[PDB]
Amino acid sequence: MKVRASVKKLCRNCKIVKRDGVIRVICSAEPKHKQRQG
Amino acid sequence: SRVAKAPVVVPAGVDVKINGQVITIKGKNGELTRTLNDAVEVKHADNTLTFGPRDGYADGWAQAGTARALLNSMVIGVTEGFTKKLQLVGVGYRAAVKGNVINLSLGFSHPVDHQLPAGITAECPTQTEIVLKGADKQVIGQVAADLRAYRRPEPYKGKGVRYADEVVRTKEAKKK
Amino acid sequence: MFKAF
Amino acid sequence: MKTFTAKPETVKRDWYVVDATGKTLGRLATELARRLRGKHKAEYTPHVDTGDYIIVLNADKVAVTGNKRTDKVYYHHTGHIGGIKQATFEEMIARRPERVIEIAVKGMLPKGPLGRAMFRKLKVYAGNEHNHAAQQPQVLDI
Amino acid sequence: MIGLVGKKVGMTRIFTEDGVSIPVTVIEVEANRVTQVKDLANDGYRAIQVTTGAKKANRVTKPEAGHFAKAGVEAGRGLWEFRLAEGEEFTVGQSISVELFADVKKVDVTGTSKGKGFAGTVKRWNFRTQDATHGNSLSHRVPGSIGQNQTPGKVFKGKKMAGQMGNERVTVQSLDVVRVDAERNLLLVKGAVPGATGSDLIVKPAVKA
RNA sequence: GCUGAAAGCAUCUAAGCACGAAACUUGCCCCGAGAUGAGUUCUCCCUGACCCUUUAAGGGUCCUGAAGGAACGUUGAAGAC
RNA sequence: GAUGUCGGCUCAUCACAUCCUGGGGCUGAAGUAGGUCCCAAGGGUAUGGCUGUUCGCCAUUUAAAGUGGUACGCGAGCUGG
RNA sequence: GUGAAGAGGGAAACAACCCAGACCGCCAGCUAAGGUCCCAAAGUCAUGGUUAAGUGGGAAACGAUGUGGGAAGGCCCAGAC
Ligand SMILES: [Mg+2]
Ligand SMILES: [Mg+2]
Ligand SMILES: [Mg+2]
Ligand SMILES: [Mg+2]
Ligand SMILES: [Mg+2]
Ligand SMILES: [Mg+2]
Ligand SMILES: [Mg+2]
Ligand SMILES: [Mg+2]
Ligand SMILES: [Mg+2]
Ligand SMILES: [Mg+2]
Ligand SMILES: [Mg+2]
Ligand SMILES: [Mg+2]
Ligand SMILES: [Mg+2]
Ligand SMILES: [Mg+2]
Ligand SMILES: [Zn+2]
Repeated sequence: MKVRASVKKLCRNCKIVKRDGVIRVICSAEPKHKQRQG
Repeated sequence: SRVAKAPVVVPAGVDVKINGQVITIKGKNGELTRTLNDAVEVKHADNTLTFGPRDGYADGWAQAGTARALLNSMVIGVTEGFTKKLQLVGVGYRAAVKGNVINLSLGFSHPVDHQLPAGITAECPTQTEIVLKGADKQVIGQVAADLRAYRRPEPYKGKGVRYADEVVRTKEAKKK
Repeated sequence: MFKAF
Repeated sequence: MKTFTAKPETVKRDWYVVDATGKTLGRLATELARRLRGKHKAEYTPHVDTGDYIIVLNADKVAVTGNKRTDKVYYHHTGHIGGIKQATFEEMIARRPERVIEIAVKGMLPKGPLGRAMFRKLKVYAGNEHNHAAQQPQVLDI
Repeated sequence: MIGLVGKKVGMTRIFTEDGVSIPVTVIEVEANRVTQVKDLANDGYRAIQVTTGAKKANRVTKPEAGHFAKAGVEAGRGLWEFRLAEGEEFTVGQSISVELFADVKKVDVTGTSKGKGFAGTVKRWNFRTQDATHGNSLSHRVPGSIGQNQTPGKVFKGKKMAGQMGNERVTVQSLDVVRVDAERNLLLVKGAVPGATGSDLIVKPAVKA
């Protein structure tokens, strides 16, 4: 997981989801995609 | 709120009781019970369970859908037992069932012993795979996760414990 | 005693 | 003529019992602080403790709005360097359910010898029963 | 589990056929007479009050002798308490001897340490001594700095300084029980224990386990 | 991570559950009721005459001197005192 | 009409932008060993040669020899190169 | 313009900001700024909305199916998404 201020869709399979008041990205195909806002 | 609109049928041989917010579903596979939140209103005025949001609650519509999904799975549970199949992959990976407790070998220096909850049952057709059967979809789902947690599937070779239908994205090891 | 330059 | 002033050796004091079950901590505290200071009495005097005795029951059942049931933090310093201690609302209820009321009320009462004396009339209990039946407190609803 | 009160008779050496020498502190544990039993319904905690030894009858105050008379016991050196877990019970006047430790591998020993009086920082806190030469002026073994100038402007609580050392309760944990001699009321424990010879001593089962 | 909607799917989360570190609260050790919110338990001691008016948690005389403590003396592996 | 400096010595205390130990996500992570990011301040966090030196270089160690604030902490505490 | 050479009330404390120029006395009243749950004088005041972050009670580029409102457009019971 790579943490950075800007979270975006890097590919089609990516999705943005809010879990605990923090925006993070979950990708089913490529775990490199997943990020957290911080 | 499409899920909430769809009613849930209670066929013959299934008994359902409503007492305020708590509901008790009974069937041939056992019994189940949970306490619904005050924001969801459930009625038993017909042969099908109907759901609606209680007035004054903003989350009622979204909350109503959860009750339909939860009760819909529960009625299935009492009629049929949810089944989870896990597969063991490895050179010397084996599983054994002593009853409420399962003994696994996963290359550890110590034995792995896991006890099941009262509402779950397990049995071993073969030492390379294990099957979990139960009435409640929640605990049975949790049991498999803990079973899978001991050795999550190995990326470069796939060895470990995995759901029977799981797909593992094998990755080739770095060359040179 | 002391100095400060 | 000179304005009337209350006499600490002639003031009349009566006992009350309050149930804290389901009451919001802050708004219950203000009423308790108002009563302990005697602001409701027509003979209120700033330099005389004219308040009444208050008994608080079910101190563990007080309610707090929002997410502060877990985000409310209580701070106190032991006096030693680095001796800063933390205690959330849940921890205080679990450990000492009675301190939540007194800490809230204590910060609402005046400061100084008179304020401490007024606090001494507050008697909080975690359970539903109290041993002060001899005082025959009246049921007071807030 | 319940312990016992003994006296530090001294220190001795125990030889073993294998050729190893075990330094053992000899502790004499006379009969321990229970003087009172503490109950939840009346006292709020479960414990037993015990006395050991004997003291001259001319110096037992009837407030103390009456306490002993209540339990039908002879006045001892002093009174000590031990907490009771769920499984143990005792009766007033019951006498407990050293065999209680016959099944105990490890024991806990507590007592008052030897009193060193007013001790300097070097002895009390292992402070490093400053230069004995090279120009040092009347500051060979003084504590030195004790603060950080204006910003704090004070000395923090708990600062290590010269003061009373020793003469305080100390507990030594996980002491092996070498031998129990119930025919002479003695307990042998490997290693040294706090206090001087003849001082009161409290022995309890090893809590550390 | 489980179940799972808002969003027919998906989703660790919004309702409801599980795991998770030398940090945190305990566990271990020491001080500790000046904790004036001054706590509890067990024993021990005292069961007389009167007198005055400002007649009240009043003052005073006689008798009495308990429990215990202190002081002094011999002293301590206790201690600057 | 006076707040005494660099460095050393002694004694420290706090911050976390963490050097070691602890828990994790990715890895162009086979393993061993690393890279990077996240959580974590509980403890621990070299002796010498040269130089007044801090620093630095060098020698040899260590799980590591952290970065800073505190009058570039500390001379009514020492030293005075 | 104010302080300097200006008190008083407000901004927690705070010469220069806001309100306002103290001849003396009063246990009278009405107001300014600013305020009315408690410390602490006055609304736990009456309506219609927004916020769930204790935002309010510090901070940007930038990021995000947070959530409320408004005006349009594409597809759509010839079956859309
Ligand atoms: Mg004030
Ligand atoms: Mg001594
Ligand atoms: Mg000199
Ligand atoms: Mg000298
Ligand atoms: Mg100060
Ligand atoms: Mg001067
Ligand atoms: Mg800890
Ligand atoms: Mg060096
Ligand atoms: Mg040389
Ligand atoms: Mg300096
Ligand atoms: Mg110097
Ligand atoms: Mg100085
Ligand atoms: Mg010189
Ligand atoms: Mg001038
Ligand atoms: Zn992606």
